[PDB]
Amino acid sequence: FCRFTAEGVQEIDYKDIATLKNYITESGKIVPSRITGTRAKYQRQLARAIKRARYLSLLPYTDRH
Amino acid sequence: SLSTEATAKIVSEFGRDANDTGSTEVQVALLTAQINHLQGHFAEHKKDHHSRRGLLRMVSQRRKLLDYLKRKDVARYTQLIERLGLRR
Amino acid sequence: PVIKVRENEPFDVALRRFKRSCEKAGVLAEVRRREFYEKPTTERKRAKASAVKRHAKKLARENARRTRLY
Amino acid sequence: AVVKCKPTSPGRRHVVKVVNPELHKGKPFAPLLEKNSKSGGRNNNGRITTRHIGGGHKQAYRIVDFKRNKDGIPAVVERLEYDPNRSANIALVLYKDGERRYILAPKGLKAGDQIQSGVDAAIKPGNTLPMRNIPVGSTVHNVEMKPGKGGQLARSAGTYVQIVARDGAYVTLRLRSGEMRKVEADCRATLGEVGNAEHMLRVLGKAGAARWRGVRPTVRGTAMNPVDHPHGGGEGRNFGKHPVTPWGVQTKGKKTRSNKRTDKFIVRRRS
Amino acid sequence: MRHYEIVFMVHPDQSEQVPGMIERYTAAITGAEGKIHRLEDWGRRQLAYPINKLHKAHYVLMNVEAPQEVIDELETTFRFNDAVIRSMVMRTKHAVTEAS
Amino acid sequence: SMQDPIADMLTRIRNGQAANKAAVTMPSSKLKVAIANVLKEEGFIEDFKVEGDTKPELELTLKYFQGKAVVESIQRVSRPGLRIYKRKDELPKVMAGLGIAVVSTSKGVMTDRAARQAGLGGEIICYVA
RNA sequence: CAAGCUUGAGUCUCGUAGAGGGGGGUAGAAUUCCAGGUGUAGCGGUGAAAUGCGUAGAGAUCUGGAGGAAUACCGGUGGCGAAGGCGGCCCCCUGGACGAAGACUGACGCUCAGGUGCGAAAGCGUGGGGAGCAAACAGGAUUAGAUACCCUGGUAGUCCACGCCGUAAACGAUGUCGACUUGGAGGUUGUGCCCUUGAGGCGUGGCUUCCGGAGCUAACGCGUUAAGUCGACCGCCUGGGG
Ligand SMILES: [Mg+2]
Ligand SMILES: [Mg+2]
Ligand SMILES: [Mg+2]
Ligand SMILES: [Mg+2]
Ligand SMILES: [Mg+2]
Ligand SMILES: [Mg+2]
Ligand SMILES: [Mg+2]
Ligand SMILES: [Mg+2]
Ligand SMILES: [Mg+2]
Ligand SMILES: [Mg+2]
Ligand SMILES: [Mg+2]
Ligand SMILES: [Mg+2]
Ligand SMILES: [Mg+2]
Ligand SMILES: [Mg+2]
Ligand SMILES: [Mg+2]
Ligand SMILES: [Mg+2]
Ligand SMILES: [Mg+2]
Ligand SMILES: [Mg+2]
Repeated sequence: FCRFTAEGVQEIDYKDIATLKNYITESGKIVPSRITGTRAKYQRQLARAIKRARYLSLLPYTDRH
Repeated sequence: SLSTEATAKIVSEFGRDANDTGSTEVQVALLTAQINHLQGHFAEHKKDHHSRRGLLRMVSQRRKLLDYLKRKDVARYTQLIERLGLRR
Repeated sequence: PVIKVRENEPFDVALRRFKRSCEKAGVLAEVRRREFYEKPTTERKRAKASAVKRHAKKLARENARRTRLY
Repeated sequence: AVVKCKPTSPGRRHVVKVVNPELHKGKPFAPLLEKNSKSGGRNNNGRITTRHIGGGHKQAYRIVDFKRNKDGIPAVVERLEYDPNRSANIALVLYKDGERRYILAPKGLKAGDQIQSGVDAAIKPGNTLPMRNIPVGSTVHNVEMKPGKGGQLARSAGTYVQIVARDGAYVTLRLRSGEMRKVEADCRATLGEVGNAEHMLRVLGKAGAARWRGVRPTVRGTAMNPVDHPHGGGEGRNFGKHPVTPWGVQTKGKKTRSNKRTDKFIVRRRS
Repeated sequence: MRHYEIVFMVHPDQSEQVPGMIERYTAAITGAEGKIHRLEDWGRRQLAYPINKLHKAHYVLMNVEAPQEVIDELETTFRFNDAVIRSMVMRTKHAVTEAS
Repeated sequence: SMQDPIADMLTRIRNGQAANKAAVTMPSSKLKVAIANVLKEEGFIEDFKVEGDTKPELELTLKYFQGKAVVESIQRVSRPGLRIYKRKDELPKVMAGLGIAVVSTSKGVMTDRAARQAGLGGEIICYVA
């Protein structure tokens, strides 16, 4: 199934970057939920964390710096 | 936001019981305490036309509770407005 | 869309890999949609029809997947 | 606050008063007052050098401290007073040691605040410290041009100076005019922005309202005879000539700066 | 009495003074009657994009419980501290310890 | 909110018959039971029940003859917005007496035929045909 | 009128989801400009072209800097708000909604003429700011003309603070509040049981999308979020122009 974050019922943090790197493309764009399969409740948490990881320079804004 | 400590003090003050939350005096007292709290907010953020609309629901609701109390029991009305301070 | 050409291989396959990157990353399409400014109404209207006709295709499929034709 | 007067008289319709209730309503501080005599625009030769000056109301000079050469020793604001010689209100300041002084009043300074000067000072409005310690990109008034000179930039009501960059021993400043300058990094700079920013929104309203500020009437060149002004002449409102100053030099476009010794410090000219 | 998740980076040339700077920030909060729950010093890491320069950095994690006034004052100390770049402040989920 | 409970009782019955249901329920009152105690012996409705102790729920058992229903049409006349009282001499007649009209005389709730036979007039509650 | 009652209405406890509002900061991408380094003769634009920029060395490319505005991907017939409307991240002030289990007041209710408050965009006033777009305007084209569509430029304006303005196809062209009346396929947000067998299965709550039954009606169509069967108030309509 697409049960990845729905199994781990929690909040998604920005300091676990290995989990976050699964849900971004090669260029750094957030992957739409039509592909990953995560439900809408955790998509927003997953999206917000990435926007926090980018600020702390843990993830790249684009693939050209 | 009327933190639980402030709420729990007023109910025990005005209420007949320690669990008599919901009487007109304790409802009007809780509405009064929050309105006086919101004066310091709207005295600086004058362009909060959204939060002000929620304060006018508290002002009107308190007004309805006073009229019902006055029509029912005048003696209980005259003490409550005196303890709180309003109607002018 | 950075590509690193591997040990030799053919330049055509390296080119075909670079083209796939632009197709998959939407580099071509975003430039066209942002070349001119259309009003916010047109953006809301176009998404309305796009979703309505997408769902209408699904609702019109059930009227032909069981009805004999010839 | 600005208030519009009521049109009870023809000469009171168009009056806007800038009134601050916080100003001290009594007499100034006695030891910080000197005599100040008017001149009327006459130099030692007795001839009027600058025109349209004369009369007014008698004023007494107030010794406003510009250097602020007191490291440490924090001071408190006693009151804010009206200074006739300036556009900005002044502030009487009492130091913990005991001395009293007059300083310029920043916008965010009330009666009771604590300020000080020196490198050790903290970054708050009204405090003074050399540029090397002020963060780049800050708003600053009472800038010095030479270390120890005293302070000449951003002294009027509501003005300020931006610190754009820092290069070696020099600091680049964006001035209120629009100019960019390079002043030494060791010039002191009071931190903040000058107060009394309502000074603009003040219409005098009548002819005599400017006569008691010391401004005499201004006769236009076209209204004179040909001997008295290059415009002059005419039989029924003729001009026919390029505008000029009353001494022949051309106004309305012609530049006049010529220094050649301070052109090193001008990054870019006025916008 | 709020919870926070301060995370800031010191730029690597002054990374030798981080322990002598950590103690000062927790000195005020403890001195202002506030608790500290984590001190995860991530060490010298590498940015995903240069901060105008300076491809490396030195990361710190705090997770401090303190009154809001101290944190308001602690925020401006990071602003004027030259060695500190891109301070961050967060909120509740009170007690945490993970993700070194 | 609701300002007339009587038209509620009629509407529950009218909707029930049209929807072809067996029995309807509603909060009960002495006026609702009295009207039910009229339709029942006029043949329009079978037995009713007033079960309940603090929240009484008047239940009516509807009636049918064929694929169609019994109650042809039942409408409220003296609505709270406009109340109607009629004298004995000019009590109405529903379908030339084919149907019944419920009136509330000073002696109780009775059909218009039973009020003329008693010499009375009262508020006209409804026309049941 | 008096005394009750609990269903309507409301308060308290716990919790959840949100571009709901005000204020203050900080990022990264991109456009424009400025100062320089390489370097050549084209660049730009169109249906075609010309105006325009360029050997005074442009366009292209690299380094540094200054400014203003808006927030790619997430993004969704998704969410919130009375309506207008609301979209980077963080902070501190604040409103509303919903759900589980109970206590509490006990008709405290619905609608509302005159009033009062909010109210897109353009527009007005006084200060700022001005990158990009761009009414007006100028030139180049097409044209029989072209005060237009097309091209190269370009000021008010769009941005901020405080005041006016008070109108829109301000539109689900559908007033608010209650009651009842067969069904399906979904979206979003709570919850209490088993099979915490791990996915799951059983139901109950709140908003919301599409299709359709009776019924409604001029027909289109609406159809439990009615335009169906009904109650309580309010606003409006009475042939087309003028
Ligand atoms: Mg409340
Ligand atoms: Mg003049
Ligand atoms: Mg003459
Ligand atoms: Mg002459
Ligand atoms: Mg003449
Ligand atoms: Mg002439
Ligand atoms: Mg009205
Ligand atoms: Mg506007
Ligand atoms: Mg304007
Ligand atoms: Mg202007
Ligand atoms: Mg144009
Ligand atoms: Mg209208
Ligand atoms: Mg009109
Ligand atoms: Mg609209
Ligand atoms: Mg619409
Ligand atoms: Mg309309
Ligand atoms: Mg209303
Ligand atoms: Mg339908």
